Amino acid sequence: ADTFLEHMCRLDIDSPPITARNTGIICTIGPASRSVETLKEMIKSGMNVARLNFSHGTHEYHAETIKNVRTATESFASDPILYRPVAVALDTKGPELPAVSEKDIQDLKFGVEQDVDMVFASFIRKASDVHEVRKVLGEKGKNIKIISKIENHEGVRRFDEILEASDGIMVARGDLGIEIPAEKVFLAQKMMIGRCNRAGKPVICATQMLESMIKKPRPTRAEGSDVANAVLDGADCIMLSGETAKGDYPLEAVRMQHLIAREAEAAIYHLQLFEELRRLAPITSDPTEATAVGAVEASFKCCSGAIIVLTKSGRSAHQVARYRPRAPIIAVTRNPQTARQAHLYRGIFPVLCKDPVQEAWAEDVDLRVNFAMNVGKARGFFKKGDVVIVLTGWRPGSGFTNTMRVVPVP
Amino acid sequence: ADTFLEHMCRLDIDSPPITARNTGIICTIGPASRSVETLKEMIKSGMNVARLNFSHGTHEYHAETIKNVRTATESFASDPILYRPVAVALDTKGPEIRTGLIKGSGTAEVELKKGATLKITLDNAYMEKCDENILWLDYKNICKVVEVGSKIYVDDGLISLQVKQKGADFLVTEVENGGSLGSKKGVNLPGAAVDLPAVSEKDIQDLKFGVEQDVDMVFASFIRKASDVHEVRKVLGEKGKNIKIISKIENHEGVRRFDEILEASDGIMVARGDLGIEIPAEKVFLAQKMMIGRCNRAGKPVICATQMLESMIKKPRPTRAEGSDVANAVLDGADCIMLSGETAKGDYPLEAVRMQHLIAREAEAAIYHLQLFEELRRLAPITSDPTEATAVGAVEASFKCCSGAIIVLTKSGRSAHQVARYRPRAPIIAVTRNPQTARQAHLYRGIFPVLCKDPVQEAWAEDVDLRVNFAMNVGKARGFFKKGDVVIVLTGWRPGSGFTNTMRVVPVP
Amino acid sequence: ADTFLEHMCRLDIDSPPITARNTGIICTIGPASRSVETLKEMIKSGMNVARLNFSHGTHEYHAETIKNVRTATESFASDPILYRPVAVALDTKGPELPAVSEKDIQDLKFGVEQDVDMVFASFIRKASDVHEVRKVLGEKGKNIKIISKIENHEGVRRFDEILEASDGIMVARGDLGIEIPAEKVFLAQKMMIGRCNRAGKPVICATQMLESMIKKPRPTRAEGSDVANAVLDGADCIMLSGETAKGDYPLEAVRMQHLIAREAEAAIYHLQLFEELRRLAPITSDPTEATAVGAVEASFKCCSGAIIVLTKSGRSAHQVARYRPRAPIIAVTRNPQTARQAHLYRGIFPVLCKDPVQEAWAEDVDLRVNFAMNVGKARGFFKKGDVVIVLTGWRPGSGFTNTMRVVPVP
Amino acid sequence: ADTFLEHMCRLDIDSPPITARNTGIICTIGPASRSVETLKEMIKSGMNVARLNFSHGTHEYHAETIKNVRTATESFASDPILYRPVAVALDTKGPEIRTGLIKGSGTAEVELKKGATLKITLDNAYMEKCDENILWLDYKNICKVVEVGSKIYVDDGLISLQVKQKGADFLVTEVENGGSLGSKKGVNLPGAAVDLPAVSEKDIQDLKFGVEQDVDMVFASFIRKASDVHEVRKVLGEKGKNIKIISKIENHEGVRRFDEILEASDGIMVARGDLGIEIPAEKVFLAQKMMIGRCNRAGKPVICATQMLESMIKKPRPTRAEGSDVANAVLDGADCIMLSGETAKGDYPLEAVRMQHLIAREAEAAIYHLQLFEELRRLAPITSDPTEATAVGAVEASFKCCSGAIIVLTKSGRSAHQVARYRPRAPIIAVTRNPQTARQAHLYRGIFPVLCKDPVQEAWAEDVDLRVNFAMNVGKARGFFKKGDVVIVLTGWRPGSGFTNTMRVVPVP
Ligand SMILES: N[C@@H](Cc1ccccc1)C(=O)O
Ligand SMILES: N[C@@H](Cc1ccccc1)C(=O)O
Ligand SMILES: N[C@@H](Cc1ccccc1)C(=O)O
Ligand SMILES: N[C@@H](Cc1ccccc1)C(=O)O
Ligand SMILES: [K+]
Ligand SMILES: [K+]
Ligand SMILES: [K+]
Ligand SMILES: [K+]
Repeated sequence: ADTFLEHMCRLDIDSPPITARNTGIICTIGPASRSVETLKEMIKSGMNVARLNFSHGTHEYHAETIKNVRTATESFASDPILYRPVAVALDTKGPELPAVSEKDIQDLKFGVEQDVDMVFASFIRKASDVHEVRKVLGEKGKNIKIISKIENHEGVRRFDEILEASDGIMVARGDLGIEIPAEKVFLAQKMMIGRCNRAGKPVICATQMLESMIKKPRPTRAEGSDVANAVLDGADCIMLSGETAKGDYPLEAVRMQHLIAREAEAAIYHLQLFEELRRLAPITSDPTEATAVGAVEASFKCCSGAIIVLTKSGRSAHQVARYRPRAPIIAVTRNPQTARQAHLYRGIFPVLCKDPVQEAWAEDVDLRVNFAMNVGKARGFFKKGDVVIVLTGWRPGSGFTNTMRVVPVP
Repeated sequence: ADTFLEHMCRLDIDSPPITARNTGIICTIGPASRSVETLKEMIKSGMNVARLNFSHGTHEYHAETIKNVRTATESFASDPILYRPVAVALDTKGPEIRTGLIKGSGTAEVELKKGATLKITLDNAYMEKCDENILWLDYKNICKVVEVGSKIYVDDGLISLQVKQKGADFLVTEVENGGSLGSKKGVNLPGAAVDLPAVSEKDIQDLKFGVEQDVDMVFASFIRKASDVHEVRKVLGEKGKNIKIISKIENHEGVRRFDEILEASDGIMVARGDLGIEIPAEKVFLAQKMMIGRCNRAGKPVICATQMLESMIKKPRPTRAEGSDVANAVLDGADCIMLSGETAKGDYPLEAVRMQHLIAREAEAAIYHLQLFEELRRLAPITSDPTEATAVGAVEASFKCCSGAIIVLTKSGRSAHQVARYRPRAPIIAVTRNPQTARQAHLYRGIFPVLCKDPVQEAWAEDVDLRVNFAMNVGKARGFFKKGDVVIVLTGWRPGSGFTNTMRVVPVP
Repeated sequence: ADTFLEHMCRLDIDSPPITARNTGIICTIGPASRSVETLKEMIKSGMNVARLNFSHGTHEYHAETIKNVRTATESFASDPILYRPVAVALDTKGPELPAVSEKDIQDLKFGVEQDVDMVFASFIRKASDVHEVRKVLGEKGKNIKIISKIENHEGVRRFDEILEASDGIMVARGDLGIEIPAEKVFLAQKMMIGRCNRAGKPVICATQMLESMIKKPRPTRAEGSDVANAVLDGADCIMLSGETAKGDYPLEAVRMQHLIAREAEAAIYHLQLFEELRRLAPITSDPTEATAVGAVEASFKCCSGAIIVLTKSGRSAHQVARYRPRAPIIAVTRNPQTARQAHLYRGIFPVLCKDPVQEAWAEDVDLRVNFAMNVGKARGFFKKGDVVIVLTGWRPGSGFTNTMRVVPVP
Repeated sequence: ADTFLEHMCRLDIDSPPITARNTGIICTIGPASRSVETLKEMIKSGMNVARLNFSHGTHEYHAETIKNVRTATESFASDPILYRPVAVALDTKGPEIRTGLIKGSGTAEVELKKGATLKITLDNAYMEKCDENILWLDYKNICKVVEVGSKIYVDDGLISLQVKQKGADFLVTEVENGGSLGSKKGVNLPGAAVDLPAVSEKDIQDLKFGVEQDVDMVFASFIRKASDVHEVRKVLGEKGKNIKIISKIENHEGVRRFDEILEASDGIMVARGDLGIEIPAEKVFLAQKMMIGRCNRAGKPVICATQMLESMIKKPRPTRAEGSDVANAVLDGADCIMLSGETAKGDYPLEAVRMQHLIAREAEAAIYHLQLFEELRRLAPITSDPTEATAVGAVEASFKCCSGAIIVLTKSGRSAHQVARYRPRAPIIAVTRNPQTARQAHLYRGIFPVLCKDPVQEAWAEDVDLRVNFAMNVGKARGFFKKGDVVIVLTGWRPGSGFTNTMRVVPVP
C-alpha cells in the first residue's frame, strides 16, 4: 500500500495475522507466575523479560523467583535453534526525597550479585537521578541497562535530559494520570515514544494494560485498543503488571498480549517510519551508521526476509533497529547478556550462538551466519531463494560493523 | 514540522492548545440534560448535535425535548456573529431485545453471581417479576435461534450467560460474568440469526414523527446490509429526502457488509461496545480504523460512539484510559464523537461536554494534516469535474499561503463537504442561508457552519461580498484569523451556477 | 513520463511535433526583409518581434521600416481570431566609453516617438548603465521594456545588479566569445538563463543562430543543435540576425527557426521546471502569486488545454509564465502594447480583444473568455469537452488577479 | 544545490574546475599523431583510447600504428601508481561508397559550382579521371536504388547533387551546393536502399586482423539492425569474444531500429554528421538525446562522434559553438567523446586533445549528479541479484558519507560497469589484474581503471587488502581523496564468489 490511508482501508478482521509480533513482552512475576511450570508456559507463549517488583518481597524471595526463571529458561537450551533468551529486570521501590534510598542501594547491589540484565528505576525526575543509579551499579554493574520510569510531571518536563542520561524509558501511564490531567497523558505518551524512537533508545509502555485479566480470561475492547495504540505510537515493549504477577489468568494474559501486539503489526506502516528517521538523522561519516542505514534501505528493496547482524555488545543491532526496518533483525551473539538485553528493541530477534570460535575468521562468520539462516527458516522469516542482508566487521577485532553483504538463502 | 515523527516530538503538555476543536460533539439528551437552562450551557460548552434515543420515551416527551433544544439554540440568535447552529438527531430503537422489570419493592437491582443458574422465560406473568432465578425478555422466537453453548449478553455487555438447557418457552443458563441486573436492559445474541425486521412497526412511526418534527438526521440502529438502509430511506420518503441517514454498525455482519452499507448511507456510526460483544477484543480496534478510513476515503461522515466518557455518569472527571480512547478515535479520522449516558442521565452532563471538548481540542495537536491531504489527493480518482478540481486547489492553497480559513458559499452544503473530504488544517467556514444545511454541516470534521440571515442583494457580486464579510467577522471573533492573514473563498460564477468552480485568494482587511 | 531520463528515452524522430512552439522568434529587419510582402510572410511563418538595428541607417529609413512592419501586421486585423500581435524592438548602437552616447540619446527619443515596445540596450556593464537608459526613455517611455545585452566579461561578472535593474536580458554569445574563452561561454549562457528563469524575467539568446542561412536555404546540424539547446536551457526567445536582415533566404530562416524550436519542445520536461520554480520562489501571501501557482498546479492535474488570463498590463500573465506551465497561457488584453510585449515570455500566446467594454463586469469577463475559447479552438490548443483555467480579478478595477475558475470548453 | 535550476544559477566562469574530467577521450590516430613521441604527449594530455580508421591504410601500416601506441603506453609502466591504460579501437570501413581519383597533373581538387552539370559514371575508364564534368564512384548498383529527384552528397556533406536523368551506367546531376571536390571522397544516398552487405569481404579480413592484433574494441560502421551486429560478433568468433562491439548509428534505419541494435551491442557511437545527411537538421539533436538516454538506461557505453573540434584541424583553439556542442554531448549523458581529423591529420593534434580535456572538465560543473542517480534507481527493474543491490547501495552511500571514491575489485570489469550505470559523483576506481579489462573500462563514464601487476597472495583477505591499498595510493596520488576521508570498497566474499556482493565503508589511512 502506497499510502497510510489505504493501509488502514485494507485491514481485515477476518484474515489471520500473517506477520510476526515484533514488540517485546515484559511480564511481572509474582505469586501467580512464580513456579517453574507456569514460567515455562509463559516463555513458550511469548514472555521475553521477567520483571521483579522490589516494592515488595525480601531478597531471599526474589533470589528464588530469579532461580525459577532461569530454570524454566534453560529447560529449552537443549535445542539452540529454538532457544529464546529471557531477560531479568529489577524494578526498584524508589522514593515513596532522594533518588536512591538506603533500600534502593541494597536492592541495586543485590541485582548486580544476581546478574540482572536491566534496572527499571522508579520516580526519575532529572538526569542526576539517573547518574546516581549508574554510580550505585558501579564498575561491576556497568553493562546493566538503566530504564528510567517517567511517573510524574517533573519527569515529563525534564524528559530530554533524562532520556540523554538513560539507556531507555518506561512510560508509567497510571502514575502520570494522577499528577497530570487525563486529557494530556496521551500526548505525553506520544511525545515520549516519539523522542525515544528519534534517539534510538528503547521505550516501554507500562501500567493499565490488561488489568481486567486479573479476574477474567479475556480483556475488554478498550484495553485491546489501548495496548494496540501503544504499539502503533512506536513502543518497543509492552509490560504487564498484576495480570501476570498475582491474577488468576497469568498465562492467558501473556497470550492475549501476544495476540494484540501481533494484530497491531498489520496497522504499522513501516516505510514512512524509516524515510522520516533517515531524513531526521544527522549527516555522518561513521562507517557503522552508514552501513546500518544502507542495510535497512536494502531490506526494503530486495524484499528481504531479514537483516542478520553479528554483534558482541548488541550495539550494531541497536543501530539498525533505530531505523525501524520491516524485516526482522536477527542479532547473532556469543554474549548471553547481549542476547537477553536485545529484547528491549523493537524488531530485534536475538540468537545465542554457543558454538566455539573458529580460528579462521571468515569460517567463523560463515558458521554464525549459517546458524542465523537455520533459525530464520525455522521461525518462518524466510526460506530458500529469499535474500538477506548480513552485517559484520572486517577482520577479527574490528571496531566498526562496516561490512554489508547481500546473501541468498541456501 | 516536515515529518510525523517531529510532529510527535514537539508535543508539549505545558503549552495550551493553540488550535480549534475541529470534530463535532454529539450529546444524548435525557432527564439530566433536558431543561432549557442546561441545554443553553451545553451549547455554549460545545454541543453541536442533540441526539434523542427513541429506544425510550413517548412522542409527546421527545417533542418537548426537541422544543427545549430549539428554545435554547435560538436564545443565542440575537447575535448572528456568535450564533451556533445545533442539529437534532433521531436515534431509532431498531430490532432490540429487552429484559423485563425487576421484582418486588426496594432497590430495582439484583446481583447475578458467576456460576449461578438463571432461567430465561417468555411467560408474560414474569414480565415484571425478574430476579436472580427468573429473567423475562421480549423476544418470543429466542428458543428457535439459540443453541446449548450460545452466549447471551445483558446490559451493553455487563453480564454474560451461557445456555445450558433449551425448552419450549424457556432457557436455563449459567452466569459467566456477574453484575447488577436492573430493569429493561438490552440483550445481545452473538452469532444468532435474530429474525426481527430492520424497520419495525414502531420504527416506521418514529421515523414519520422525525419528518414531522423536522429533524436533521437519523441514526439507524443495527444496520446489517444495504437493503436495511434503503427501507429507512423509503419510510422517510419524498418529504424527508434531505434528512441524513447515518447507519450504526453494531455487529459482525455490519462490518462484513460495510462497503454496501457505506455506499447506501449518508454516513456511519461505529458502535464500539456493541462490536466488542460479537467480535474479539483484539480485533475491534482494526474494525474501527478500517471503517473510519473507508469513510474518510469516501468523503462520508463517521461518528464514534459508546464507551467514550462512561465513568462521568458518576464522576466530574474521566479516567486517563477514556481520554486516551477518545483522543485516538479523533486521530484515527473520526468526524464526530458521541456521548451517551454521560449527558443523557448522569450527574455531570455539563462537565462531560466540557471534557469532551478539552480532549478533542488536545488531540488536534497530534493530527498531522499534510499527510492526510497528500494521501487523499493521490487516492482520489482523476476527474475533470470543476467543483472537485476547485476543492483540491483550495485545500492546496490553504497549506501554502498559511491560510486562516477556506470560506465556502453553499446552499445544500455539498461544496463545503467536498472541501472537507481533503482534510485541510484550516477551518472551512460554510456560509449558507439554508438553516438545515447549517445544522447538518456539523457531521463533517473541520466545517464551521454560519447561517446568514440577511436578505439577498440583486447584484450577485455585492451579495458574495456581503456573505464573505460576514464570514470574516465570524472568523475574527472566533480567532481563526486577523487582519493581514489570507483566506480562500469558493463560490459559483453567476447566480445560476451549478458548479462551485471559482476560487479567490483574499487578504483579511 | 515520471522521470527526465524516460522523457529522453521516449523521444521519437518519426512522430511529428504534437505540441506548439512556445518560444518567441525575434527577427532582425533589413534590406532583405523590409518589404510589406516579405514581412507578411514572415509574420505568418512565426515572427513575433521585429528588431531594428540602429548601428546603421537614418531615422527616416527606420521610420519606413517601422511603418512597413505595422502595415504588414495590421493586414491580418480583419480577422481578430487569427490576428497575431507583432512587437517592434529598437537595438541601440551603444559604445564602439559612456553607457548612452549622444547618438543613443537621439535614437532612444526617436523610439519613444515611434511607440516601440522594447529597447535592446547594447554593452551593458553595470546597473547604472541600465538606469541611464531608463532616464532617457523617461516618463513618456516608462512602459517600454529595457532588455540589457550582456556582451562582455564585466556584464557577466555584474549580472545580478544588471538583471535586477532590467526588464529582461539578451545573451550575445558571439560577443562573449571574444572576451571570454570558448570553453566557458556555454556556462555563462546557462547561468544567465537560469537566473532569468528564477527572477521571472525574459531572456533572449542572440548571435550565431542560423548564420549559414545567409547563403543557404537550410541550416547545418550544428546550428540546429545550438538553437535547440538554447531553448532547452530555458530561453524565452531566440533572435535571428543577418539571416533575416540581409541574407538570401529570410523567410526560410524564420520557418526553420520555427521548426527547430517546435522540435525542441518535445525534449522539455515541464514538471521538473515547475516543481523547482515553486520551491525556489519565496513564501508569500500576495493573492496574485498564490493564484498563479495554483493555476499552473491545476494545469498539470486536470490536463488542461490552456491557462486563460485576463490582463491589462500583462503582469498577471507574466507571473503565471514564471512557473513554466506546459499548457499555453492565452493572455487576453485590450491594451495593444501589452499584447505585443507578451511575446518576450515563453509560453504566452497574447490575443488582442478589440470588442467594446460591456457595462456589466461579469458579462465583459464572459465575452473576453469566450473570445479566448474561440482563439484556442482555432489554434488547436483544445476543443469542446476539454477543461481550462481562467484567471481574472474580482470587481471592476481590482488590483489583484486573484480569481481562478475551472471551466469546461463549450 | 537542492535543485537543477539552482545548480545552473551557481555556475561561475571565474572559478577553476574543482572536479575531475569523468568522460573518456577517444582520439583518431593518423599521420599527424602516429609517432611514439606525439602519442606519449597525447596520453599525458588525456587520451584514453586510440582509434584506427580502417577505411584507409594497409594492415602493415595499422600494425605499426598499434605498435607505436603500445610503445608509448608502456613507456609509463615503470610507475604502476601513475600508469594509465590506453585502449586500441578498430573502426571498420563498412558499406561505404567512394568517388575516384581526380584527373591529370596539378592540384588534386576541382571546383564544382552551383547550377552546373555533373555526370556520374560507373565506367572504370573514368576511375582516375574525375573532374567538373565526370565523376566516377565505386557502387555499381547505384542506378537501381536512386530516382530522378534523389539527392547525392559528397565528402561528408560538403557537396550536394540532384539527379536529373537516369541511364544504364550513368546519372546526370545538377550541383546544388558547390565546393572543392578532392579524390576518393565518401558518398551518401539519403533515403536510398543501398544493398551493400553489413560485413564485406574486406571487413571480415580487417576484423580477423583486429583479433590477431589483440584490439580492445570494434567500432562497427553503418549498423542498420541487430543481425548486422551478430554478423560482426560471429566473425570475431570464440577468440575475439571479449572484444567490445560498439555499433555506429549513421543513418535513419539505425535510429528507427535503435532498440534491437542496442540490445545486440556492447555500446553505441552516435555519428552526428552522418545522421545530419540522412535526417533533417532540426531532428538530429533529438536522436542524439534519445540514444544517449536509452544507453544510460541500459547501462551501455555511448560515444558521441564527428563534428566535435573540426576547426582545430587548422587552428590552435576551437570556436565557441564547438565548445558548446561538445559540452552539451557530455551534459546529455555521453560516456566518451571522439575526435576525428583534429587528431588524425590536423596541424594541432596535441592541442585538440588538451582542449577536449578542458571542455569536458568544465562541463562536469553543470552535471547534476543526484538527479541522474535517483531516476536511474527508480527506472531500474526490482531485482534480488546480490551484485545489483550492492551496486545501488554503494552509489547511495557515496552520496551520503561524501565519498572520495567507490573502489571495485573486478576481473572482467562487469562489477565496475554495474556501479557506473547509476552515475555516482564519486570516481569508480576499478582495480583489476586483467590488462584488457583495464583498457576497456575507459568506455564508461566515471570509471578510473588501475592495473594491479602484483602477484596473487594465497590468503584471500590479504590479497583483497593489497589491491585495496593499491587503490588508496592511486587515489591519494590523483587527489580523489586523502587520509581521513571515507571510501566504499566492493568485493566478492570468498575466492569462489560469483557475486560482487560485499560492501565495506573504509576510512582512508
Ligand atoms: N524480541 C522479541 C520480539 C521479536 C520477534 C520476532 C522478530 C523480532 C522481534 C522476540 O525475540 O520474541
Ligand atoms: N463543526 C464544529 C467543530 C468545529 C469548530 C471550529 C472549527 C471547525 C469545526 C463547530 O462548529 O463547533
Ligand atoms: N508567444 C509566441 C509563441 C507561443 C505560441 C503558442 C503558445 C505559446 C507561445 C506566439 O504567440 O506565437
Ligand atoms: N576513464 C578516464 C576518465 C576518468 C578520469 C577520472 C575519473 C573517472 C574517469 C580516465 O581514466 O582517465
Ligand atoms: K516499583
Ligand atoms: K437506540
Ligand atoms: K547594435
Ligand atoms: K570507418
